[PDB]
Amino acid sequence: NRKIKFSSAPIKVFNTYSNEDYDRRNDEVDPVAASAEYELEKRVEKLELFPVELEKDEDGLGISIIGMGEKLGIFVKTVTEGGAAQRDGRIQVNDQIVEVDGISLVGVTQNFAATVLRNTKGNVRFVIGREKP
Amino acid sequence: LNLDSIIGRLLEVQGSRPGKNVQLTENEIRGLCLKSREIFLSQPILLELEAPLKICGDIHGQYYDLLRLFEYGGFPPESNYLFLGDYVDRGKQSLETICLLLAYKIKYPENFFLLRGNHECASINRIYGFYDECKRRYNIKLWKTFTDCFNCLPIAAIVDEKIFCCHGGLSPDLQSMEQIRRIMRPTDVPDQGLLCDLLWSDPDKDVQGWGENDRGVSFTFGAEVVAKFLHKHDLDLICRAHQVVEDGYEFFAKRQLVTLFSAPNYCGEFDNAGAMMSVDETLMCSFQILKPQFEMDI
Ligand SMILES: [Mn+2]
Ligand SMILES: [Mn+2]
Repeated sequence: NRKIKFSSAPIKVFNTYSNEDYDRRNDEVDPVAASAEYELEKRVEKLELFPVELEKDEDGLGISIIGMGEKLGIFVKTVTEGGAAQRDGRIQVNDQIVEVDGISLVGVTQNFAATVLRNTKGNVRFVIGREKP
Repeated sequence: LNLDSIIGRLLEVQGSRPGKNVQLTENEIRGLCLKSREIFLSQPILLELEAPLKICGDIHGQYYDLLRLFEYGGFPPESNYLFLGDYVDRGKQSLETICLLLAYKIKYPENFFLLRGNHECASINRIYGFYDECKRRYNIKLWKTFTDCFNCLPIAAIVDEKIFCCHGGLSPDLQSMEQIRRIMRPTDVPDQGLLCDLLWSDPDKDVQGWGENDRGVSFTFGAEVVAKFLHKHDLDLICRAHQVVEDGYEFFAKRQLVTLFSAPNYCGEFDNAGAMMSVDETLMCSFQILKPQFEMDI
């Protein structure tokens, strides 16, 4: 029934670089770190993203953030009444701060997110994510 | 396009010490992705190929091994080629590997073919190297571009209506080939289903029927499942990859299934050799072995 065949002739063994000539090892790969970042990135894809632009007042932006996982995400815990964020009305508790002035805060370190949020000025440009209905 | 220029630069490092990179421009790579993507969608998701042909397994960014693979097997179009996926991840030169393969596909669309491995998926290569390699040497936008190209790779190939080819293996959901052909592209690889199993499943001698896969995804299948599969569809061999075999090749269930792996000393942690499969006009099959939590007010 079979229409294929196989070869009984000897097998040809061509040579190839050794381990000394060709170092195929790669210790740079870090699946644990990448996976932590990727999980945060997955949640954002499922979120409703909208732009927001706030002008800083005397009190600042009137927002309190919390980090949630190392690789963290930035979420709003408090919107101070009378602050810029509340008076705008588009930012609510549990909103994720996906981007700030064009810099992504998804799966970042606390040190990175703090540096970015401390360097904001005046009219800050936000990308906000909210859970879809 | 610069296609001849791109290939020439990629082959210029043949005689150098392994590890030397070839840095193509962002636009050249994007061209290769957008044009190979166009070809992939113009060709069937289930390939119907005819001999002669040479079949190769995983590469995983071991670019110079791919060159020696081509050097001994004959650079295209001297020989027709079919790869079973896993071109990226775990190696230091995935970008060179996938660019050379995509270039040849554009140059020789009817004589050079690439199948989708489990590592040609965003959820996987985001973790095991390709995303990092794209971020370091280009931008992540280029990685998204590779994702759109990978999402259109063909899944399986049938050679001469008798040899069935795919990266992983069989699926318990696979009754007719029309289930494969109905798969629409571009598509991600789901965590479960037919497409998942074709890219992930493994043969296992110690399993009767189907069993859970130690990888945490898809299944394992025994020899009886192979024999019944070949009988039902009038095939005589299953050719696949996705597992390291010490001799570059390894048979399963007598001669009804073969596993190919073309990345010698896989990521520098194995001793294994690489191998390929040559099929002639008379469907003779032979083996060539390539042996060496926080808060803040704003
Ligand atoms: Mn694989
Ligand atoms: Mn693999």
